[PDB]
Amino acid sequence: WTIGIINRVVQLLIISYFVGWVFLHEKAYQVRDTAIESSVVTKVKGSGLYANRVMDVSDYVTPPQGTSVFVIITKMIVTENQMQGFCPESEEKYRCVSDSQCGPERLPGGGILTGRCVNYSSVLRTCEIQGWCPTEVDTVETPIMMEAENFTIFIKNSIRFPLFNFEKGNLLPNLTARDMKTCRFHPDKDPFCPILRVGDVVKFAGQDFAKLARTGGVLGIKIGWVCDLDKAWDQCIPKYSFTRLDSVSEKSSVSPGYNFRFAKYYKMENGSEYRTLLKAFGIRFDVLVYGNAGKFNIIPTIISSVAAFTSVGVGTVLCDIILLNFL
Amino acid sequence: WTIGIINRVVQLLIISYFVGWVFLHEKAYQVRDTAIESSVVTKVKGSGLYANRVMDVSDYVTPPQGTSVFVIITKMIVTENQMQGFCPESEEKYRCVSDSQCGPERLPGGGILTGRCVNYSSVLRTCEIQGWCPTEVDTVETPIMMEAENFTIFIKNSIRFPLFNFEKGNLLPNLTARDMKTCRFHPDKDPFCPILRVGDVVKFAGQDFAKLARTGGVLGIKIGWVCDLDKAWDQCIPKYSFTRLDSVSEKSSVSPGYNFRFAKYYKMENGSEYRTLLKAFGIRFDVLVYGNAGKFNIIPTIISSVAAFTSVGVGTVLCDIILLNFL
Amino acid sequence: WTIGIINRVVQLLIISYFVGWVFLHEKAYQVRDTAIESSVVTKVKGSGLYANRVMDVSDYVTPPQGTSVFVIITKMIVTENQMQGFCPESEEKYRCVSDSQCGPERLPGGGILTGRCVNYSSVLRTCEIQGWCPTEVDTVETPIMMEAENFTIFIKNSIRFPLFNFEKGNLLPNLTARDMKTCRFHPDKDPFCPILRVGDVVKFAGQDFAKLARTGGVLGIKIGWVCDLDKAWDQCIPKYSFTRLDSVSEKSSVSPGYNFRFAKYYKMENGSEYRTLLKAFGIRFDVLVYGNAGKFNIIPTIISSVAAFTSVGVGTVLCDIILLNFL
Ligand SMILES: COc1cc(C(C)C)c(Oc2cnc(N)nc2N)cc1S(N)(=O)=O
Ligand SMILES: COc1cc(C(C)C)c(Oc2cnc(N)nc2N)cc1S(N)(=O)=O
Ligand SMILES: COc1cc(C(C)C)c(Oc2cnc(N)nc2N)cc1S(N)(=O)=O
Ligand SMILES: *[C@@H]1O[C@H](CO)[C@@H](O)[C@H](O)[C@H]1NC(C)=O
Ligand SMILES: *[C@@H]1O[C@H](CO)[C@@H](O)[C@H](O)[C@H]1NC(C)=O
Ligand SMILES: *[C@@H]1O[C@H](CO)[C@@H](O)[C@H](O)[C@H]1NC(C)=O
Ligand SMILES: *[C@@H]1O[C@H](CO)[C@@H](O)[C@H](O)[C@H]1NC(C)=O
Ligand SMILES: *[C@@H]1O[C@H](CO)[C@@H](O)[C@H](O)[C@H]1NC(C)=O
Ligand SMILES: *[C@@H]1O[C@H](CO)[C@@H](O)[C@H](O)[C@H]1NC(C)=O
Ligand SMILES: [Mg+2]
Ligand SMILES: [Mg+2]
Ligand SMILES: [Mg+2]
Ligand code: NA
Repeated sequence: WTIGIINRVVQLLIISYFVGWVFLHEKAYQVRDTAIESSVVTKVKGSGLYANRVMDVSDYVTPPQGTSVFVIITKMIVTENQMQGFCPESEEKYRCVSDSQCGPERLPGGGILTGRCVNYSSVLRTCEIQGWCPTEVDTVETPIMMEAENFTIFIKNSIRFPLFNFEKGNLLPNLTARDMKTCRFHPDKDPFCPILRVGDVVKFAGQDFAKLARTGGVLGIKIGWVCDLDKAWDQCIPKYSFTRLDSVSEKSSVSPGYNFRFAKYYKMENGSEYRTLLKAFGIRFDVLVYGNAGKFNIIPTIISSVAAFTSVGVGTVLCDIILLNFL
Repeated sequence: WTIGIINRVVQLLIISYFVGWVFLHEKAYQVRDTAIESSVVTKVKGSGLYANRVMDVSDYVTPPQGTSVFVIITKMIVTENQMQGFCPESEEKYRCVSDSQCGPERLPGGGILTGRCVNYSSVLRTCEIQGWCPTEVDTVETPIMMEAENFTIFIKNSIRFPLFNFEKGNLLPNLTARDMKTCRFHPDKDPFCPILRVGDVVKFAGQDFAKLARTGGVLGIKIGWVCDLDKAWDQCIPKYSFTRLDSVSEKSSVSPGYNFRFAKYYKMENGSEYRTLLKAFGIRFDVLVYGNAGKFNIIPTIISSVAAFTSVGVGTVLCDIILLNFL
Repeated sequence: WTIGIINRVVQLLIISYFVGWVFLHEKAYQVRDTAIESSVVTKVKGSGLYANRVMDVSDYVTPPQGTSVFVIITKMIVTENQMQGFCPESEEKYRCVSDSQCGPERLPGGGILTGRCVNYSSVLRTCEIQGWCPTEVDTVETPIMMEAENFTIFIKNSIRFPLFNFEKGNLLPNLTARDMKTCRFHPDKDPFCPILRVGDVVKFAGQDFAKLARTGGVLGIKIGWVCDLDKAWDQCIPKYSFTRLDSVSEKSSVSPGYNFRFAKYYKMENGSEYRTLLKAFGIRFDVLVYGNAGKFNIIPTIISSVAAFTSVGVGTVLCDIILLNFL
């Protein structure tokens, strides 16, 4: 019967359409490159106020080179004019009653204990230590640079897909509403402006500057390079996203936030040495570049095609058995 | 007719050859690892002259650890002995006529404005600012360290393909014409010597040292690790390439080059604090490691094979219809 | 004969089992993501002794931010109070007999030669140089901070597979025997504790602290994220490994170990400038994050399936020919 080949042919057509849409969707005809070779250069603009002193970019940004990971310092704890000597440490966990409990077996990873149980103050007696005296007092409260909210991070980024040798940057003037310098990134109003506001990146991360600034944190400015290299070059476009990477699990057991120490090293006119020890809290920024590019290639196209052919060839036989048996 | 199976068999053979060469070419029988786990350690050698002072590696290289991204400083702008205070800023964009136009709404991302319109000089009246005084004057011209051309970057690089747990380095003495220390990288005369000359990397990048040095720039020393792990180990060889990553698009709207500030922090015998503010221009180097390794594996070999079988099985039927119909 | 379809059917079943186990093993039904987007933050705890001075984290860790690559300084060579001037260099390779052999053509990549052959000491006459005087003497022996063995590296790591948008961290309290702070990483007794002991990482690397400390070295703390995202989330677990990346090939020709210089910059009450030049040896740590995630996906499942179907369809025909011919 000719209805055998009309039923057949119709069968073939419908099944072929399903399969074809599925494969063409996922671009299974494409080899993919996922090893994006990115380079990132950043610049911070702004000046803040702290105590009775002004902080400029050289004061609160570290490292100064503009690497993919940098810190804006928002709050700091100063221990000025330390000198090598012996002094009672200030952290309660060094508490003692006798010099018997200041031996080497106590806090083995801690400081260098001299062995003397000495009176730090009238209310607390701690083991004495040799090292930078006086010891740090990391249990006070200090101001935070509010002006950090109005600082700007300018993110130059140049990427290359090496499989296809396709290199492009995120400085796209034909894709920004405003001139390069005047523009600021809004995920909707200007998604390709490379100048981000610190408070913005804080808010897209969905976190509060006051709290973050105080305790420190790690924000990720993610640069994504999903591209179809079958398509025109003007279509390989970077999409920015924002997240808080020091995300706070409910369990905790470790102090959240971000802080690190470093010293400004001075030497006396006398000759002896003395430093200013700084415990710094601020927002670390991690520009995380992702990308993946697809291109037509003879081998994945052939493999995808053969897969389609055979899959339909079986689909019509099983559809014939299900139809003929009618259940 | 036996000519049916001679025509058939010949058909089969030719088509099979085409397909086989295509698949064997792309090594479709291989699973590929593209997540190269690289570690890079660099060392700069050389000394330059600047003003009436000598710069050695500790003076002009930053950071000193030898990371994958480091800067050779070729020109710098010194603002010596800054102190916290009030002074007219020097940048014309702060110009004012009355203190009415030095309110907070002016240059909100700029410095900390005191509110006074003051006479910086007799020809320019700018808003006064609180901060490091005197302000910077970033519109002058200074010399550049020419000797930077004769500096050398020694690039130790150790990579590992984790899918295959295949780790190798780029220090290959059996692959260099000269002893390790005496050798210098030439893309032809010695493509595996890990000691590169700064001016060389500048020239392979195709850019002029004088200009670059003056304005700063970002060069990429790309280490490529394309390897067939089916093949012998002696064949996993690194290939170096060189490119300028701060490439200059015609549109511009942002100053090209590379510069960053940082301060040397001093404290008076009196007690007050004072810094030397340095605006640094130089060549940043970005060692960008790429690699991808192939290996035979049962699954991609089976999939590739099945693809070949079916593709020929259809190719001979369609060749039979085209031949039989003769058009 | 019904034995034709019993032999057939049995054939089909056995071959189908072989193929099915092979494909299901390699999870060929999965698309794989190998572009792990990781962020690493590290903290060092401990204090060491060096000469008659104490070193704390700000003194011996660099950079202080806690990046994926940081150095614990174990031994250092101090050249105190350098000043710009002219002096005979101390390295024997500058040896001369007359000022004729101190011209510009000698050691062109070396220092700035003045041109005078001068008597450094009574036993050695070297070319004079302009630069930081006195010159460095990098041929002496100094102590090493032994307490570095009892220091701890705490490795916070947050990863994201962007293809599947699957983000997880290595801080897993339900996976550690001990509270987060008290725990220490043992590859068996606690493989998910993020606090590693320096001497531990040295020993898992299989190297001796005394020797390493003295000469410097590069250790890699590898964080591996092999995960089946078909499987439950609690199964995406990080596995740590440890290796020495400045591995010593037998050929050598370059000094092993790890060292870098940097200067502490001071200025006189007089006004002139003078630095302390430090040649630092220590253990650099490279947290190298790898990961690869698999997930079921319609396209690789279809391709794998079709491959299986056709492979069995041919396997039974060739098994029929081998059986029928009986050899
Ligand atoms: C410091 O200079 C740079 C540096 C970079 C890299 C190194 C991040 C850069 O990346 C691009 C280069 N080319 C285009 N089309 N887009 C880019 N995003 C642009 C400049 S530039 N010319 O100053 O603005
Ligand atoms: C600082 O020391 C290093 C460091 C590295 C890594 C960390 C970059 C190194 O990488 C190799 C190690 N092994 C081989 N075969 N090739 C390499 N390229 C070699 C030395 S070394 N032994 O001083 O020259
Ligand atoms: C500095 O703070 C951080 C930072 C990070 C990243 C930036 C490395 C971090 O990574 C995780 C975040 N969330 C989970 N579940 N696991 C993690 N490993 C945890 C903390 S935290 N909350 O202080 O301990
Ligand atoms: C580390 O601390 C232990 C005490 O817990 C001590 O016995 C050991 O000697 C220390 N290691 C070094 C190298 O000092
Ligand atoms: C140098 O002088 C300071 C006080 O000005 C003193 O505390 C210190 O001990 C002196 N240095 C030496 C080595 O005596
Ligand atoms: C940022 O600048 C605007 C002026 O453009 C000002 O109104 C605002 O208060 C500033 N933000 C902070 C946190 O000071
Ligand atoms: C310290 O002395 C300098 C001049 O030598 C002076 O300008 C400065 O104001 C003094 N510091 C204080 C706190 O008075
Ligand atoms: C580099 O050294 C050579 C001598 O080997 C010298 O002729 C040349 O002038 C030097 N280059 C520069 C820029 O000084
Ligand atoms: C400053 O004084 C030191 C000695 O205290 C001297 O060596 C140096 O030359 C002086 N500086 C100048 C510029 O004379
Ligand atoms: Mg403390
Ligand atoms: Mg300025
Ligand atoms: Mg030397
Ligand atoms: Na197939």
